Amino acid sequence: ATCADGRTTANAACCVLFPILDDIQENLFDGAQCGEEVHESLRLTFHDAIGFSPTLGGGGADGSIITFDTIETNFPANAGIDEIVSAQKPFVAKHNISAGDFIQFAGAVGVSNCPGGVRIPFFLGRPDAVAASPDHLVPEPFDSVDTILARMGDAGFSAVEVVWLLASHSIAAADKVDPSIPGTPFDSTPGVFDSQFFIETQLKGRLFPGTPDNKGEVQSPLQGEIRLQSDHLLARDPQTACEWQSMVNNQPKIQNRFAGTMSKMALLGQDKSKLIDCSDIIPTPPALVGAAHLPAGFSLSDVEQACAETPFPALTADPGPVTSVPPVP
Ligand code: HEM
Ligand SMILES: [Ca+2]
Ligand SMILES: [Ca+2]
Repeated sequence: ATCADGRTTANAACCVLFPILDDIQENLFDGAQCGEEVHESLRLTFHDAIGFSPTLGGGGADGSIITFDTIETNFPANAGIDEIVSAQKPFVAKHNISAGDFIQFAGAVGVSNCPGGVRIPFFLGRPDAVAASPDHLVPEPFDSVDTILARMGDAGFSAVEVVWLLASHSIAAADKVDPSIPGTPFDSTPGVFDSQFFIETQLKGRLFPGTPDNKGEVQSPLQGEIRLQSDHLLARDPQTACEWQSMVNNQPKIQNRFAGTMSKMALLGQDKSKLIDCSDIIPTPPALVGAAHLPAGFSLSDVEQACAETPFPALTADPGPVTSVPPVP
């Protein structure tokens, strides 16, 4: 099919997405960058979608976190997402797609801006939300590992799928976990979609990067990096440790599994056979930059081995003294 300006796509319904693509790239993502708006939009995809349970209810990836923002942004687990919900709302208002489609589309376009990123399949046609999500369906970083896995399982994800979706923490920071240091990232390369998250969470903790008594946070290996309690434990739990370790220096697997599992997340509450394939709209991401490494001054003896079947791979360290990671602007 050929769209209004001559750009093409397999399914013509998808032509609606070209001016939306252009508008969010310029006016949401600061000129197609992998920065804070892309990171918040990616988080939003999960907080919208995971509000789904075959028994507890919720419409899943239905745009409810925007349509019913006054309800959902008041759930404690949604702290900090009000900003991106406010930023996206006028795009939904202006443009010609459901809030469900818009959230997942913005997250996919966002990921494609990040060096190392992957094109996440995108389907169009989600109906409008019927009702606010129930509260208590979004995992919290202070939840037990088995609780997080059971919650994700109830929505349809295996434990290894949860590991793959957490590749998102490779381009991610926290503003509310420790509000003394907002914008502190979960890995040393929040602008690069890469394996450093899976490496750096496996290091022995050393220090709190800000204050010491924040719920859902544990010690970080690096100044200027924050570590969630949930990620710390998922990196070490028998259900997930070996899969977590398997991501290290495995860019193609991180890309392939993130894409396929985000597509599945993006379809929670929906039926792929009742939607239109618009995957060809998503831009080609930039090449990965950098290579898998231990942080400066670390060695393999600083890794806490938790995978019972295979040892953690040796990785070179960056040269020099240890360093601080700058916050996400
Ligand atoms: C599996 C359980 C998960 C837990 C416990 C968890 C927890 C968190 C927390 C506590 C934050 C910091 C929010 C803040 O204080 O600003 C965060 C940020 C983020 N999360 Fe996760 N998350 C989970 C899964 C996911 C998934 C499946 C995605 C997939 C899209 C995701 C994407 C993100 C992103 C991109 C950010 C960065 C937000 C920003 O930079 O401001 N998370 N997550
Ligand atoms: Ca929802
Ligand atoms: Ca990264």
